[PDB]
Amino acid sequence: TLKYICAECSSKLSLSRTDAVRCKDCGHRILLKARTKRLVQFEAR
Amino acid sequence: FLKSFQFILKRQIRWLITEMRFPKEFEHVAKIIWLKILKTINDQPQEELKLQLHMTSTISILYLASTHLSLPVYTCDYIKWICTAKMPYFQASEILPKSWRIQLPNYYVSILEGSISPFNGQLYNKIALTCGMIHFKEFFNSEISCQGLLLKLVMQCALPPEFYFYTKQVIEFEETDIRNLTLWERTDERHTGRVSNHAELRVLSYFMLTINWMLSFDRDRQYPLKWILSLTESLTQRTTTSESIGRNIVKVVYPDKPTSSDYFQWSEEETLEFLKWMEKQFLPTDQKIARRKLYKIFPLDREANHDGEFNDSTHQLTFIEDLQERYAKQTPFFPPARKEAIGRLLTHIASQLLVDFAISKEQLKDCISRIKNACLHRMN
Amino acid sequence: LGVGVQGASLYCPQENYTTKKQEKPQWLRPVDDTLAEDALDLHIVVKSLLCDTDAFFWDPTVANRLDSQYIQTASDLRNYRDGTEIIAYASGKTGSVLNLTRQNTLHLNRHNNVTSIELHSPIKSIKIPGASESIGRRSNLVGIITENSFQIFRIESVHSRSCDVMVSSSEPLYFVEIDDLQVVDFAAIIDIKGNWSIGRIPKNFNNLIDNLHGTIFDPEELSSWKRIEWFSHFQKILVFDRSKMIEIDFMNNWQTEVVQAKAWSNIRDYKRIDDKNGILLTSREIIIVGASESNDPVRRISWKHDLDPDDTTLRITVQKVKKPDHILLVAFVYSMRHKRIYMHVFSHRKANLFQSLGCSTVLEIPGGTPTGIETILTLDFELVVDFLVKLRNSSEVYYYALSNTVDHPEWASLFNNADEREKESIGALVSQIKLKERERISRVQNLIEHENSHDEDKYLQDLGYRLSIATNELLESWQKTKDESIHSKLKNLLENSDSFASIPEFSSLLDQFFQYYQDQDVTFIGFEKLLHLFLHEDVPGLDIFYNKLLQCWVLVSPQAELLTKEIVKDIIWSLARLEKPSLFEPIQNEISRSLSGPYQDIISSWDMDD
Amino acid sequence: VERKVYPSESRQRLTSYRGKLLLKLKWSVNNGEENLFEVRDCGGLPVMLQSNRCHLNKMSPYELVQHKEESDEIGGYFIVNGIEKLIRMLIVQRRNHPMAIIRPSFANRGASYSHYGIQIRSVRPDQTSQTNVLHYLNDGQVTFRFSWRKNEYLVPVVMILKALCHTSDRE
Amino acid sequence: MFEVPITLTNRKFAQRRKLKYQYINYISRRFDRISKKSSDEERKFWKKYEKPEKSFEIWRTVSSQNKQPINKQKMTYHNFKKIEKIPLRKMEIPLLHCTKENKLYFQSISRGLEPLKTSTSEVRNYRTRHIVTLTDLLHLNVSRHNWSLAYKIFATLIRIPGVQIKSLWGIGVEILDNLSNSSSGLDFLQWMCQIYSSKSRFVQNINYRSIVPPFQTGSRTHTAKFAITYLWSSLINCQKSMLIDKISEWVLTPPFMEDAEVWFIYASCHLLKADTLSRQFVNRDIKINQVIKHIHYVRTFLKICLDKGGFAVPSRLIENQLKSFESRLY
DNA sequence: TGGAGTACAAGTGTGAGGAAAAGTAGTTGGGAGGTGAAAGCAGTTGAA
Repeated sequence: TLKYICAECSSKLSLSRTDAVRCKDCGHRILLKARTKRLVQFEAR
Repeated sequence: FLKSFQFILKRQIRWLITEMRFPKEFEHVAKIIWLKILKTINDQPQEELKLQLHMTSTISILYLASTHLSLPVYTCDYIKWICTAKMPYFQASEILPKSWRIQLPNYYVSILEGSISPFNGQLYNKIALTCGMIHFKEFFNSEISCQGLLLKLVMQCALPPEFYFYTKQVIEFEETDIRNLTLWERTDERHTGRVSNHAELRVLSYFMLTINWMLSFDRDRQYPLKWILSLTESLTQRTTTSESIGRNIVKVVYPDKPTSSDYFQWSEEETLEFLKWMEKQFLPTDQKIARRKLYKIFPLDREANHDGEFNDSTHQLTFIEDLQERYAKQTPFFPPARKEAIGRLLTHIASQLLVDFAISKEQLKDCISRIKNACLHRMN
Repeated sequence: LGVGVQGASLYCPQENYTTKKQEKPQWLRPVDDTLAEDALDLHIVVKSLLCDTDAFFWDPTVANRLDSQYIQTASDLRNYRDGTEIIAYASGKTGSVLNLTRQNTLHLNRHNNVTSIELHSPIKSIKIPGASESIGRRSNLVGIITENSFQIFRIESVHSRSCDVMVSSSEPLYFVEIDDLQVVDFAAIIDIKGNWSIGRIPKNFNNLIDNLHGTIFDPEELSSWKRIEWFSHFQKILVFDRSKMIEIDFMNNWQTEVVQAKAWSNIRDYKRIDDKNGILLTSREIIIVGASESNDPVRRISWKHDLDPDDTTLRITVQKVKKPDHILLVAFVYSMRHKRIYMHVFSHRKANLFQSLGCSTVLEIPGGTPTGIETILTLDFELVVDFLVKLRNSSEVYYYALSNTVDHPEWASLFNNADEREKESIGALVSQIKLKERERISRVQNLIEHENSHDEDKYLQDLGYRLSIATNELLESWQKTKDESIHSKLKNLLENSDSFASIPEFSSLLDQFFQYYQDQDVTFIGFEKLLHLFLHEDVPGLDIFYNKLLQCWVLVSPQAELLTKEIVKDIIWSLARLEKPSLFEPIQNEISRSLSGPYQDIISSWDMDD
Repeated sequence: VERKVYPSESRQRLTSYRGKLLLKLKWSVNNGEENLFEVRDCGGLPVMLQSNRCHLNKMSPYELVQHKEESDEIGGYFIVNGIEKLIRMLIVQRRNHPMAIIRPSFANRGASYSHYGIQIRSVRPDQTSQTNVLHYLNDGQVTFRFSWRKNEYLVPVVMILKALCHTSDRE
Repeated sequence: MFEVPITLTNRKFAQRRKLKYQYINYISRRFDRISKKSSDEERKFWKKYEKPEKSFEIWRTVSSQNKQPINKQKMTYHNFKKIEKIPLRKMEIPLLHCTKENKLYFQSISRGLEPLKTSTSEVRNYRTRHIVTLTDLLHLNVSRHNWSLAYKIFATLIRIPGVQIKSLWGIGVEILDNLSNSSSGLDFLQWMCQIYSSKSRFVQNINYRSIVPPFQTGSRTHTAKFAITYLWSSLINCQKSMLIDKISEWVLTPPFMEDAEVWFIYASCHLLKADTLSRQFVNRDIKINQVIKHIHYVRTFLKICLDKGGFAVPSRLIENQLKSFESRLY
């Protein structure tokens, strides 16, 4: 499960090899990386 | 090219088993036919073989598994199923291989797609190379079921079935060795013989001389003049069958002959089904957000009150129903201006006979004179 | 006046929603576009008839072969009587034969008398000019063009006691300059190929070209269409080709190339409307209504509409309509390839104000296609129009009043041969079927009286046994002939192969004959799932195949009954290919020929992949 | 497809928020007998935010939020290669008003230059400046100072007084 | 019959244009060396000419310095006989490389004889063949005032690959004349002037096939026919909702600094404001000196319409319209 | 009567005309780049 997000339409997005860095719904070049369920720990202080 | 031609061969054979119900042994009949043309490839050395294949090669080696099984399918049905896009013939290079396309050169993709349609009897002439590169004589049997042929041709024109045997006595009288309307073979060169040596086309010229001889030579005065006007305009009546609208597509593709621009006199409802057929051409056939914004503003389905769910009981009559309008129209059953008014039906049976069999005019006209001065020839 | 101009060009294509707003705050139509609005205009024919009589190209030096318009002769230049409509047309063998009244439609006269002057050259153009409303009359003369000459005729003082139309003449002025001339107009003003001249017409038929002329000769134009018209009466001619329009004043010394149409169009036709100012121009891709100018009558190019049909042989006819507040201008383009028409309805208002409505089309007669369409002046929103056509491969002149309110010769001249010994011997087969149809109706009627009998049941008992011996012989005829690696008859019997008459009862035999076999080498193809290419639909049973075929020939035959039985039975004698061997037969040869090619041919012989 | 760039895009992309500069020429030959007019592209000139030429010009604080800006987006600056820069304001002399100034750096210029001199900073209607200085020399001579192309030109006054209009010696 | 939006290319129609435009050049270069004493072969021929690019035809108006004297030097047979022989004798070597009908086509078009077989006929492609079927019924049902059926033809026609700008925007009355479940027709013209609008220079040296300037492209010095269509139809619609500020801002953003027709409609936006606002419904501080802009914007934007090239306006009638606006201003 | 030319037909021989997805061709039209002072104060030379 590959996930980015476009900064314009907020449509979640995967990006394979030999692709343009563009969104597929809109034609937007800036495209930001989402976060997944991954463990980070914090001392509640 | 031999690799991708077999996959398209596999996919055309798959649909005939899947919907139209040609048997699960019929795949195996054409398979050895595909295997013995590979032995003709084995007959040539691989260095400069220059194999002779075309898009007619996939209609041909399907045709020689068909009448070997003595099926009622012919080239009249191989010219409808490719034009109405029922089996993947045209644009078969587009969607079929899906991996072998990226490695396939610019003329092995254009030969392999449906670029041109078979014209002026091109379809029979690949069967001549199919009966020469492997001999279809002395291996298989070139006999045709010609009664499955003439059964279809009666209800197309809706004459009384008296002409079935009247055509049949014509064929028995002319053919040496009465039976065995066999398919010809040609192994020699590119010289297609100007004789109309093919079995199914001979039946069509035998049928042209029946409708003249059984009406012009009738002293019995059984056939009235009101019936001639009632069989012409019973055959000159356009309706909404899946045959006549499948006939409309074949009338499109051929540019040279008349009744090619037949769409100027289409009715209202007949035009819609030509567009309802257009939902069977697009399923075969970065700068995508542009067209998506135009496909949004032109939705291909109707914007409101469509025709899929809550439409009707029926709109489309079946192929058995127009004959109850074709045979019930002709109530009359019990002259130098009549022998020209035999031609109003002689040319109107002709137009449906040229374009539904993919030959020109002179391919039937010279086919007459190789039969007309050959049936009268036997007496004197 | 509106807002849309450019000073050289002025456009209004189809449903552009044109550029002529003004925002009039009068609370009734607050916009004055170049478009009208009304209801529809469907056109119905009123058909009548007037008179009658290399291969991949067409020679553009022909213009017309017929003309017909109201005339006013010398006796009508004297008396109260004004207006008789005539026709000037060609007929005969090569069109070199040169030769009326309105009851309710246009018709040829009662006295059936044409004026046959003999001409020794093929006719390329026939026209009468028509006069202007500043000279008050309708012109009595007529100018035509032959292939070998240039002859000018004149109608003079026709009769009413016999409707006699007689001609005076000018002489045939042959090509003293030896070049073919193309299009004439009077309104002896001539246009030769590339060059032109202004002529003088004589009143003296009892026994010419001035010293003012010119040329438009384009070295980079390879066709020979040329065209001249008087424009706005001030001695200004408009000389055309398929490339450009030149405006030439032949009274002063002042020439102008006005239109230049070499880039993406040409010039197809230029009909001079009988109006003095408003005149249409037909190009390809656009229909132009370029009129003359108000201050100085030189040229003022007015509102035009684009024309989608493209062809090389397009012409136009154009007929006015006089109404109180406006004037319509219908625009019928036509071609030499098809039978269709294309029309448009412009409108002329008082301040040289132009508008548009839309477009429509009609259908015609299937013998050939039109080559020339001519309208009727008719001597003077429920629109009416009238015209008359002339089709190619024909010579008839129909009549039409459109208003708001296929036998090929080769399929006919190929049969019916005229010999004496061969006059009835073709009908020997006609006598042969009458010897067999009378026979083969009595042979079947043996079996028709047999209905659920034992006398017909014992045939099928012998039939299930006469096929059963030679078929197990045939099954073992394929094991002895199995060592081959190198076929179906159902005519093994010789009794009659016709002697049983039932659709359901033979299916009891053959399905029991199908339950006969269970071993290998014997395989039967389907019939209830394989017959269905004829009805093009479901055939759940072979019995109910016949059911709707019984509902098919009820009215069209005597007794309609036994023939439909026996053809369905003949399909069982024709479709039943039932001698396929079993699975040892394909499998022994799907690997043997796979061995005749090497390992390169193995993987390139591959199925079962998708 | 032609789209519309907002300055939130120029901060993620780390690029300049530029508007296109067009500049139509008058190529006249033989002093106006044949003119050749061509608008030309002169590159992007960066654009101050919430000005006439920004897309945030007359735009609600609701719509500044829907276009990724602060609700009270301030404007008044340029975005140049991601860095968000502005132009300092300068204190300069008042326009179009002569200033009687003594300056010790007037006798720097050489012989007989006194410490006195009028100075006016005259601006054109296109807000372009041109400073004239009117010196006083100790010999009674009064001069006129100006600049042109980084160079400094000393001239007498009564050559500039007498070239402006038709002057007598009482005028 | 109708024009079909196909980039159909055959070598037979491409050699016979490579054959004819060769023959035009030798016989025009022959006419050069007679009138004085008295490599592609198509890219060379069009360098003589100037393509119109605002119009199908370069209309040269008459009342100017384009007057000309008549050459009374007519063409006789003896001038026409040897000016055509030696270019025909110099054409003789490629006339065997061509087909047997091209040489027959050539000697046909050596003597006039305009052809009769059009390129839309003998293509036999099955993909262009359904194009030519669908284009004619498209133009027929719009002509036959049938709109639900033409909307179904046109939705099918644009989805076939190979089609052009030709069918797209011209007969988009099918949304404008539907108005029942419509997309209003003006969203499609917005689709046109957002993706096809380019400000490239018309390069004029390349030989244009299947894209033609005057009715489908939008270069510099030629505003597109669909761009100015989206101007007028969105101002007539802008009246008929009684948003004028939405387009008066929108027209302000392009500096179409060549053409004069966009300056009239940019005056006509404020002329609709000064007609609508000048009502006031009283039987008074800011509404009087806001219209005094809108009168002044119509007056200055009409002058720059006169400052640009040829587009005449009834500026005598507009000042009769504008003074009648002033009668309620006072 | 015994012997020659009309033309029904028929197979022999030779290239030519057609198709298309690919490529290279010919122009443009953008883009970021890359190829000294403010003041001393001294020593030294300055000059007719």
